[PDB]
Amino acid sequence: IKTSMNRCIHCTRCVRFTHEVAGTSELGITGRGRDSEVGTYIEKLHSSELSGNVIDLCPVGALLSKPYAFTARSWELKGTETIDVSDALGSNIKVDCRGTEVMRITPRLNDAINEEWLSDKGRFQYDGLKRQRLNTPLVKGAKGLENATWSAAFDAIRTAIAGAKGNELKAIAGKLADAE
Amino acid sequence: PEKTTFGGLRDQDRIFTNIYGRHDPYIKGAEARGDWYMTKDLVGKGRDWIIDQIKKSGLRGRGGAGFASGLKWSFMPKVSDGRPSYLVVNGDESEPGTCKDREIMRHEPHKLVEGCLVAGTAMGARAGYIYIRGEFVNERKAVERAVAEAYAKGYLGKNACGSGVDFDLFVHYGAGAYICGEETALIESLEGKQGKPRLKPPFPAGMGLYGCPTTVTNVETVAVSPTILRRGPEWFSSFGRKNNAGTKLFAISGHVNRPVTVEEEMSIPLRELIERHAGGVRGGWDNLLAIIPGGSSVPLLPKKMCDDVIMDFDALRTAQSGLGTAAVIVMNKDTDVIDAIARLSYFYKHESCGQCTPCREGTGWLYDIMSRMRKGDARLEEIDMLWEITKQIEGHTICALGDAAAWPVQGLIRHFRSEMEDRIKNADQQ
Ligand SMILES: Cc1cc2nc3c(=O)[nH]c(=O)nc-3n(C[C@H](O)[C@H](O)[C@H](O)COP(=O)(O)O)c2cc1C
Ligand code: SF4
Ligand code: SF4
Repeated sequence: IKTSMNRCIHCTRCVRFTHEVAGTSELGITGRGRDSEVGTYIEKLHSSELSGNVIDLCPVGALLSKPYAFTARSWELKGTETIDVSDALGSNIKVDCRGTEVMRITPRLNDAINEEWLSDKGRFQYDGLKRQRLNTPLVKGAKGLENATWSAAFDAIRTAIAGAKGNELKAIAGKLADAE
Repeated sequence: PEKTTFGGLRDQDRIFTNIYGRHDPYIKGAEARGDWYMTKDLVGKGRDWIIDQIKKSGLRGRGGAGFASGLKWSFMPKVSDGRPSYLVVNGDESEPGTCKDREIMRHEPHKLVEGCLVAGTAMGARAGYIYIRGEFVNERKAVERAVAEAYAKGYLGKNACGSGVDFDLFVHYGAGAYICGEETALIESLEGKQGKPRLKPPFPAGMGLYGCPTTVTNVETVAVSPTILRRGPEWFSSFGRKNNAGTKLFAISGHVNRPVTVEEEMSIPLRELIERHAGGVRGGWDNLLAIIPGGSSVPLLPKKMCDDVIMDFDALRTAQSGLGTAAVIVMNKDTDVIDAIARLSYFYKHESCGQCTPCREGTGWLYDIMSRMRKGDARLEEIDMLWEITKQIEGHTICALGDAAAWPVQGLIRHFRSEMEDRIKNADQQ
């Protein structure tokens, strides 16, 4: 969470969220009159895993997303409505993309599953979609895993399966594998 | 009490009798002065009888509202739905011109406690809280001693005063805030949160302290009610005019020969009050620039209006002001009205809780504009802008502190625009 409290109109959406929904009860209106200010009176870091939702709840950009800081403007992004595989809730999300890059992930309204809230992991895991990515087929050799074409990898898999028979073939599915 | 002329209240007609502390303010003196006389009977007569007697007396509410006390008390629920009822006495007396409540708390503690008993029985409140200003440590000590004495003699508690009624009284104190005098903000403060007013569409009679039906009344109304039931509603009604019946405590302050707190019947002429009790204006009646009649919240009145103005609720409403509290402030020709009104604007900027947008922002805006006008930095159109901003604040806030911030500035614009224009032009000229 990035803070520009100078831009803060004193609604209480962040405080009400932190109390009723998040339940960490960290934010409050400290002060009286015009110099009243919003935030933890002590130096504290927001501990809830629903912390990202205050950014969306903030109408006037006083609370903003630090990972998504100064990177793009709203009009530049194409939004596609998809679901979050971070956990089995299947939170409905809108992925905003510029070109070939995912820029930010925000929730969608679905009273059935996620009212309008998104967990921090789902919200901020798009960063790991740009790192340690697999782009090409790799076949192992004496020099290690090396670049190979699709045909060569399939040939190696065929030569391997030829040896195995019956229950010697084993499949392990992952957390993010899809039904198809 | 004569319909033609009002004034010159006699000692026999004064409710608050040791207001000046010439006698023992504690229980021995209170009993010798007529306190706790026959409270058993008055309480035993039933809540309905008390409500009708208060309604017939015509007692309107001291503290600024002016709302009829009997009707407000009758809004309380008759039968419990599982929620107890509470009485909270607003002894928070924060108001820039008002000092009257402090004398009652320090010199007539037992009248207030007995009144709390009477009003709690009239409204069916099991428990009562006396909110006191945090600055009033000694006054709080006096009130607490009165409460302890009343508990000791059985005047309070179960079977209070010998009647089959149960009432417990507590003394609670704030930490200093003008906003905590408002009914809902006081309840929030006593609950334990910030003293920020609650939106009124839920009303305190419906839902109040701890979610239970409550009524907030001033110390003066609570203190005058028992003697109203003793002396008689007709006696209370005789003094004032129609719809404005009782006597009220007038605190004269400012540029007067003798600043005094005094009790007088309402509908006395302001000139008569100032000349008789205050000793006259410093330098004579000729030496008047303006007079703030009802504390700082209400608009000020110029000398010309102060000539024929009568000290009443409805009449001051007709004179584009109000008798919020009988806190009359007198200014000489020497006084700079601009600086005093700027100080009031600073007061309201300091006392805003900051909850709603119009008060939180416009009160600071008003203070800034008044500060520039105090030096002549502003233009001539700035006065019209100031009027427009005051209109913007009024009516669009959660509580009446926005209105109380707007009103003094509006009064200054309305009655002393000439002096502001003079100051603005001369600074440009010189
Ligand atoms: C900003 C603000 C401050 C107030 N301060 C006081 C106060 O100090 N004492 C008081 O009796 N009423 C104060 N009031 C008026 C409250 O509404 C008060 O609790 C209520 O009018 C009492 O009702 P009563 O006339 O029956 O006593 C204040 C109102 C506002 C808006
Ligand atoms: S939600 Fe945003 S604008 Fe509202 S109080 Fe919180 S930080 Fe300020
Ligand atoms: S008007 Fe002023 S004091 Fe009253 S609730 Fe609004 S901000 Fe607070």
